[PDB]
Amino acid sequence: YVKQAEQVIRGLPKKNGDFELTTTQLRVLLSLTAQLFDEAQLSSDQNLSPALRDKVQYLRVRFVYQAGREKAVRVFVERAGLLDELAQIGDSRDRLLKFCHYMEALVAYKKFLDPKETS
Amino acid sequence: DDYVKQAEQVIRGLPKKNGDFELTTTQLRVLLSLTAQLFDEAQLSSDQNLSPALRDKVQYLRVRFVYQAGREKAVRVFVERAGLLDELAQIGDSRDRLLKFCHYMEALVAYKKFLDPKET
Amino acid sequence: DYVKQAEQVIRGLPKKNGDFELTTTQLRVLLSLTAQLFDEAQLSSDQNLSPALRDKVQYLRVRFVYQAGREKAVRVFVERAGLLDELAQIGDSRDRLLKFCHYMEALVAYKKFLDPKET
Amino acid sequence: MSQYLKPFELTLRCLGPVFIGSGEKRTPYVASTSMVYFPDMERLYADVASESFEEFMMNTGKAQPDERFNEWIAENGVKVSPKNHGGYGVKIGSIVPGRAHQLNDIHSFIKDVLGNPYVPGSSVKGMLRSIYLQSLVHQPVRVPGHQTREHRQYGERFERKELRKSGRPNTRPQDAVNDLFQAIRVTDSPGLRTSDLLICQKPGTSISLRVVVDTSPTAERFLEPIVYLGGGAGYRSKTFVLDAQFPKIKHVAMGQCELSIRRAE
Amino acid sequence: AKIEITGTITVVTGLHIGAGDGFSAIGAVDKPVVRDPLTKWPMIPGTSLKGKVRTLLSRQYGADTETFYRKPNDDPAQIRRLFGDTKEYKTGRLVFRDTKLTNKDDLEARGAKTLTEVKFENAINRVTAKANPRQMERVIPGSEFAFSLVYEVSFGTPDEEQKASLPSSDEIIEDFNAIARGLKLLELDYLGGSGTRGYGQVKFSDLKARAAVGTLDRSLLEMLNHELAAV
Amino acid sequence: TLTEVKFENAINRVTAKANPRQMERVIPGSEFAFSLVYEVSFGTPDEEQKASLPSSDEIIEDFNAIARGLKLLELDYLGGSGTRGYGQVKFSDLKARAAVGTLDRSLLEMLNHELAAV
Repeated sequence: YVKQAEQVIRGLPKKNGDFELTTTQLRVLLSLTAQLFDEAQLSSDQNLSPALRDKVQYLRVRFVYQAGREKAVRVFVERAGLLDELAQIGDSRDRLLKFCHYMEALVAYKKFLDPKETS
Repeated sequence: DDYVKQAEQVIRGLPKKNGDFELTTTQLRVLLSLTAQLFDEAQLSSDQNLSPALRDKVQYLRVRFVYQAGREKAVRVFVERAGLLDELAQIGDSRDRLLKFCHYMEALVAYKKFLDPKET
Repeated sequence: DYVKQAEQVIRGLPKKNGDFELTTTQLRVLLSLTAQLFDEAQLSSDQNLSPALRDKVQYLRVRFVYQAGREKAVRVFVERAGLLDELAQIGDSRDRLLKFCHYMEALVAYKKFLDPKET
Repeated sequence: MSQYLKPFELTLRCLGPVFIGSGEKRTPYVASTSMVYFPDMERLYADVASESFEEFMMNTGKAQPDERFNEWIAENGVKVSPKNHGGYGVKIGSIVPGRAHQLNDIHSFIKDVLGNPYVPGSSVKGMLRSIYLQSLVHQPVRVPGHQTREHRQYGERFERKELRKSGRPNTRPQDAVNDLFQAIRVTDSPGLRTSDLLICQKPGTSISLRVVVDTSPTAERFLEPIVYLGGGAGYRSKTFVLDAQFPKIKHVAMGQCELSIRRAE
Repeated sequence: AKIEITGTITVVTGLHIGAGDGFSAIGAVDKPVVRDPLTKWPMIPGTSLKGKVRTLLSRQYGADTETFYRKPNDDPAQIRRLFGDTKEYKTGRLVFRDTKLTNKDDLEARGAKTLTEVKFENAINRVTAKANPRQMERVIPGSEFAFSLVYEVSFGTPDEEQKASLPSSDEIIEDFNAIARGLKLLELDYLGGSGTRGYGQVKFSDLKARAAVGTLDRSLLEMLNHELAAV
Repeated sequence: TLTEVKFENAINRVTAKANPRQMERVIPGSEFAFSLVYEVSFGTPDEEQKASLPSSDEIIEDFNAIARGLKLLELDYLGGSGTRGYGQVKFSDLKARAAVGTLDRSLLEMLNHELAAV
């Protein structure tokens, strides 16, 4: 869903002259999801062993709790649709990676439309 | 074990009468900050089955929830919906429930704040 | 003219401080993997992509824009040479893929050449 | 010490009681004639090898507070007393009461870790925030406005006018950086004995404090008085020259302290 | 040549050192406190402890007549002799540590349980008749970390322009006086930040010194302790 | 998460303005294994001292150089962010071991005596 990453930036609030989210707001996300799927690569079996089916469930606690912050994150998850496909993960390894590959495609863009001028 | 899904609906069982909340997060800092302190060392024990020095320590967390239940009617329906004092009886058996209970408990804060503004 | 016009843009990027602000050390993660792509793009017999590799030209594609935002010289260098567009119209075959692996090779050799670059 | 900075002290003796709220509440305590027994809750579950009344701690309903919570539990085989169960207590004064408009549940002061209380450093920094702007306005500025949005707002737009004058060439005055009121440095008060606060329906305690004047961010007269703050302090003790904002008809027609200069070290 | 400064630090007030984002961020308020990430005990970072001593010393060891010391690389050369800069490429002779909590098996027996507390504060802002809630967090003032740092002297040469920039047994005492007046105001200023709120006073007990490696002057390291024991 | 994001801040005393910084470290309980091999060190000399085999007395000097190599290293740093407190390490369970060779019995247990002196 790499083209969706260009699409979701067409809805986030930039009318005030600057941007609302950063990578610092979603920083605690990146200390978990990047730690997550790099334990999914070394997984040799297709179905997730129970040691990390709760770790992806650990994230789902965090994401909506992180979504309970200021309205910069309010637009972000629902225009990305993170949670709506994050419950689907619990069985197989493949789109778990493409879930992370989507947000890695996302966070490479969402603060990275000119944050130095903040534009 | 799937009680993280249970926290999606048991938060909606809170009686919200004005249209607004009535059990806001601000009343809960004497609850959710004290379950963290036992949790940080519960994992630190290598032994699965607990010591009697750790079985008795959860009991203070139990009676402060019934002090809050006698204090506030919102906590009294917060407990008996999600069954906190019900799961806090056999929590002296082993830590795996005690791990799953606080894991359940952390999920109760989530959709609560998802419907709350939280501007600082 | 794709194997020469990489010169008027390797000139076209400006340095006024005396030294070229785009270091060649700035691309050692884009160009340690684009080798590994090129080493198995050419081993492919078919004209179209393999199914395990059209994600690989996508997985590389976000690393362009991720290391674009992480710096300020790469922030303007990539779209001025237009590697987003040449990666946009590349998903069909290896016809434009091996143009890309020599378009960067036209640009790394020029950037080595138009610098003092002691080694 | 340093050249931009000297130490200073001040007097703080309260004569009326001191109550600063902290979002904490006490709930059924023993509301009897001579004893207000505040016990240890940790010791009531040590006879399990229990369940006399700790099942009724949850159980309450449509009933009035302080009816049966203390006249039932001691008549069993519980053996409850001070120095045998433990805990503490602040006792009642004169009235029982019997007024009409008994004693309901009681608020909470701030304590440190053991029930040992203190006057907060933030309030005694906020006490002098109600002094130096407030005193020498003596035309004396007013609080002009009809609606609640513009009744009290002149405490805001005047607080950044002659109070933020540190004056760096690269920062605005009217924000957090250019303050000159950041000269002195309040230190919070230590923890005291248990029975210092008394029950009120709204006393000669010695409190000292360290304040350290500073002249670092400024680019001596700052130090230069029976005002009432610390509890129920009224409607004209918070800012300079609170009835018109709430709907009340008569707008159209207990914390005594002391402060004086003391340059000890 | 290495000489370690044994110590112990005890807090007396609330301490809000370091908020950021929250390593755990589950059970804390929006303004958290740093913590030992294996065990979640509120440590002390070695950055602000160095970030206080360098910024207390731009008032007594300088800034005499409207000299800002506007960036701390413009420090006097005694500060460069202890901390270091890019001005002389020196390694620095003041290596701190990161200090975690120590009296976990003492604080629970002295009646404190929660290991930190959210002291509720007000913000009485007179706009539309309100008292604004805010919920900053303190630490228990009966909590004791540990303390250590080492001084090191390159007795060959620590620089390049001269073949000798070493300290002998004469330069150490002005450094310990800069340790004395370094930690002096910090005994009555806030260790952390968010000042004018009653924060961060600490009392250093047992601030002795042990020689790590080498042979030292027997009289020296104990009269050096006077500048240690004074503050 | 196996790696923290430990923050920092800059304050410039022109205007006391906050500029952040993040120094990701290791977890402070992260134990690593630690191996190294010594040898009987038989010289391949440019110098004229051909076939100069080090005996045990030249060997037993080096274990003090192993001792004082790491004794100060426990006291000193390993990593970057210099002189702010990162990298106090503690070398534990140090043991030499004749993996291959003809070392005598008396020597190797005394070579461990320098290893405990740190």
